[PDB]
Amino acid sequence: DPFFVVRGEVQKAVNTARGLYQRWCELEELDWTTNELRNGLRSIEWDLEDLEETIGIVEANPGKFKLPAGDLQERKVFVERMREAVQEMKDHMVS
Repeated sequence: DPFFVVRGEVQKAVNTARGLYQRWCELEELDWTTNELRNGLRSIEWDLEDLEETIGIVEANPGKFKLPAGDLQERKVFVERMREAVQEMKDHMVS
């Protein structure tokens, strides 16, 4: 399943979580939103872990994958951006 396909799915999930987060900040509805967001963030993180593992595999075996170096770097930046986006929301859910 190509990285670019997964990338689009992860971005959509982060955008959806941000929508929930904006609702949560505005605000039983609060309890439901808290749960939905916590679950949603955990789900995104599982997906990010998988992307990170694939980056590691591809970098370690360039003969097999032949992924251009620029493209590999853009994957790492994408994962870092998404991790940061998730962490911003997670910070506010603590406790």
